Amino acid sequence: NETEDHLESLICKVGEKSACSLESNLEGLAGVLEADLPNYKSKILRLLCTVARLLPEKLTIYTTLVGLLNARNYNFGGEFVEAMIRQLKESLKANNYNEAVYLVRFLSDLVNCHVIAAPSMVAMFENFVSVTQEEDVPQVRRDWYVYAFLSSLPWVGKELYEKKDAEMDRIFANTESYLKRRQKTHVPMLQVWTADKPHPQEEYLDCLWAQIQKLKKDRWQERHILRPYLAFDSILCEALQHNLPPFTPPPHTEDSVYPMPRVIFRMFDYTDDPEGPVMPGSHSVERFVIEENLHCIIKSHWKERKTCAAQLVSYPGKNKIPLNYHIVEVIFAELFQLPAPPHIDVMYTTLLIELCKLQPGSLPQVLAQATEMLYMRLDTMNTTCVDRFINWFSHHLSNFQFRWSWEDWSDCLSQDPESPKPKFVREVLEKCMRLSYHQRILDIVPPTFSALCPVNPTCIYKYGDESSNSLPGHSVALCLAVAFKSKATNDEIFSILKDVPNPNSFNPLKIEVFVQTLLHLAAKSFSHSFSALAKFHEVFKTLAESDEGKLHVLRVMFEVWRNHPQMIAVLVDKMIRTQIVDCAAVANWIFSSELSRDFTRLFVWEILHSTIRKMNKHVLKIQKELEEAKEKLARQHKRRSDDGVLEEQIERLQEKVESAQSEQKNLFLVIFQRFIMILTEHLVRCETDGTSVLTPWYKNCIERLQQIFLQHHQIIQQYMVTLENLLFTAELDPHILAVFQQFCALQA
Amino acid sequence: GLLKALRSDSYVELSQYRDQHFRGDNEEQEKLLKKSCTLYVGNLSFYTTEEQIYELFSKSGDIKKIIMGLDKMKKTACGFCFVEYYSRADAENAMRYINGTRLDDRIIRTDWDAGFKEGRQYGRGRSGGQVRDEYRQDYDAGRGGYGKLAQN
Amino acid sequence: EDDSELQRAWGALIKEKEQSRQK
Ligand SMILES: C[n+]1cn([C@@H]2O[C@H](COP(=O)(O)OP(=O)(O)OP(=O)(O)OC[C@H]3O[C@@H](n4cnc5c(=O)[nH]c(N)nc54)[C@H](O)[C@@H]3O)[C@@H](O)[C@H]2O)c2nc(N)[nH]c(=O)c21
Repeated sequence: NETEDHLESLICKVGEKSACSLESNLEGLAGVLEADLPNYKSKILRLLCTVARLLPEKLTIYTTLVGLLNARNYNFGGEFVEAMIRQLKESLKANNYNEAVYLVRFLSDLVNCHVIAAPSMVAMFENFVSVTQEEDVPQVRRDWYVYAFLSSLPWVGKELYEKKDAEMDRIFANTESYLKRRQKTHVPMLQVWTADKPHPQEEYLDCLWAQIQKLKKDRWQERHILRPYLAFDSILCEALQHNLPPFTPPPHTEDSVYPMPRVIFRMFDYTDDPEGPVMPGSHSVERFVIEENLHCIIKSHWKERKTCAAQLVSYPGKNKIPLNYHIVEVIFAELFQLPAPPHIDVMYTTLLIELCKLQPGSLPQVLAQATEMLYMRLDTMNTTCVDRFINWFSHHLSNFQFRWSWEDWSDCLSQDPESPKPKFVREVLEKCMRLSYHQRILDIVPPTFSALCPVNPTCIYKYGDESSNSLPGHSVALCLAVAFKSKATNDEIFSILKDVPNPNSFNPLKIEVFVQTLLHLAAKSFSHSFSALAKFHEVFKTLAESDEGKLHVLRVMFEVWRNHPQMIAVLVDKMIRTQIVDCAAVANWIFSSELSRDFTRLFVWEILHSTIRKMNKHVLKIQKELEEAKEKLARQHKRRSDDGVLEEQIERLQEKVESAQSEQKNLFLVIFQRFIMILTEHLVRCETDGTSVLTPWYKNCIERLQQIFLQHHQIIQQYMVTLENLLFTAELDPHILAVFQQFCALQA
Repeated sequence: GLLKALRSDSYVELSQYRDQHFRGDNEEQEKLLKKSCTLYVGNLSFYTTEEQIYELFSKSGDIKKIIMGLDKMKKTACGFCFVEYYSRADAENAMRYINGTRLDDRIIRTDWDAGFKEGRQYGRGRSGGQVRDEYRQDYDAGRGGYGKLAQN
Repeated sequence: EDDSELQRAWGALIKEKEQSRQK
């Protein structure tokens, strides 16, 4: 164990900033490993493999190290190469592919260290590219194979071209032929910005191909990647080269899942920093290397924010670059990447806070500039990305005493109030109020912005003292109020609710009066509302037996609490959890006529996504319970064989999981049906009226449909068949069907 | 296997604080902590309402419950609370990220808990407030004012 | 662990922005 922990720490120490030059530490580490070679061969091989798989940002270093070991022990190099091939095959079979990319890159860089012969790796990359010639195969897998090839190229391209220029040219021709005839249907769904200026959000494969071509035009002369092995030009040159075995890629299987396509998040230019080192161009492989290294650094240390910030700040490079701008750009790319960020968003905001703390003289200005540029380009930003931006900016301001030069954004006052910029400002102020008190937000915005401030979060009771008595249900409301103040029981509340002149089993006036009084009396805190809802839960169940009752309860709750959207969301959450209203009722309420004015607000879609997440978590929980029961049944059966009620319980759990899956299917079907209905209604109205179809309402609605698809692709891949057969058909309007087609191409 | 440096998470490790009124040994307390989903949030302001905490901590995952820190006698907010999540992952994320973040211009300290039991929502301080409030001497407006020792 | 330095930096930055707009 001591030898194990020691060796691990030792192998993971190389790379960290040290007084001794990197070359000296590498040589010492190689010598130490060779010294203990004959007793820990397998351990050393496994440690090096896992380090190559889990620390891509340090790639070159470890690469060199292997070469140094190969420069002394040929057998070690051969065994290590075989282990790498085996690990890569395991990763491909394991359906994880980022590790496969990192291992392929490690192998590619091993060529520079004179560990692997160039011709063998040229053959391996030839097979990679020839995978694009397969028939009846998802485009995602061909895309990934070409991506692995082109991403390995920045590291071993010089050597491969110098050794096998003809075969490399043929491989490039095949890659160009493939890239010419690719499908770009998925791009608009994933682009953060639809605008072509000032920075197109080009597809990742197209961007990488452009950068590789620029590098090839530059005679493969790159100026960023560290190449420690160069310092050992002598030592590494006398080493004998190994030959890879003919590598055939694992055959496509129906169980195979491939990484989804991504769009490069470009938002900075060299002109944005006219004082620091020149920023590498968008179509320069240096930019890609920097972005990938920073993404890997974030992924490795995504848990601890302080360590991640320290590592990001101290990212080394052959030539100086504007590190602050690169860090901000990659962090925003992670936050805004679609379908979902690699990690949680609160992590990104806190990491930006920590980075600003680490570098308080430069980074805050870069963050302010980035925020201003993000605001300026709001006219075409994705609504999902707009929500993420709103949340991040609200949290940032909350962390910095809600200080900002709002006057710089004064241009949003003049234009339409529903437009992306004033809408973003309103939603940001609403979130800021959510993280503070209403009066605190009125004191920070300049008086000219008062129109965009949030409304006071106060309850609206229809049966107030000033309210007229003509409204039916005033006496009953007063009686219910006094009963509530008297610590009433459910039976006597039912008794008082007995006397209601039913306008029509389901009474709308009864539900209205009850819910209004209950919410008004518990309109001081969330705890009070929770206690009142739970205490009178039986009344809710009795009055909300039917779907109409649940919809009316939701409508009345919205009417009472419309200036306090956080209260709406919390109350809906509690009602769903308590089973007062199902998820279908909430989904129908979101598209109800009452919420047409608030349809484009962020809290509505937060509520919808929270309900979907609740359903997903419920299904997962019941599935986990069923799996645990089945596993314990198998364990008991095997133990008994080695030497009735449980089967009934298993069948009951199977029934419950089947019901939960059916409920999830119904929820998603209902949501898609309502989205289709609203969008087709708008499109028909625009066609008959001869007006423009691209309006803020349409943009928001279509982007929210896209948001549902993107967030819950993992669960909609199951319903794919019924979605294609019932909702999304040929007869559907092309505008709406485009979202479904893009979702289809996302993982196909 | 997996690199130990990456597996490190210093923001989620158990703190040196242990409950003083718990009926049990330290082994059982640690067993409860290792699977608990409840977090103690401290250094709040007396005027920090439940809604702001709900927002800040629901930003890091779904919340099961929130219990404000009332005073022992006056029954008013004391500057602490308990946030109970539905899963351990959300609580871990809250410790990783919400910890150290500002809420109402105050640095919020988030710590693990052994769960909530009736009577834990009141400050153990003999003056009705929190022990730190009773012992502190610096003027903190968000915490009512001077420490309870200064006036009496 | 007080980040007053960062707070002062942000305050000065926003003050400079406001002054530049005013001028
Ligand atoms: C700080 N904290 C409080 N809770 C919970 O909040 C409720 C009321 O607490 P409280 O605010 O009444 O203080 P206690 O913790 O009861 O007593 P504490 O301050 O820990 O006692 C400190 C001991 O050191 C003594 N002491 C001696 N000198 C000093 C001093 O100079 N300053 C302070 N503050 N204490 C001193 C003090 O009198 C006492 O004997 C209860 O549930 C608490 O458990 C916490 N829960 C978790 N999970 N993690 C925490 O960090 C945490």
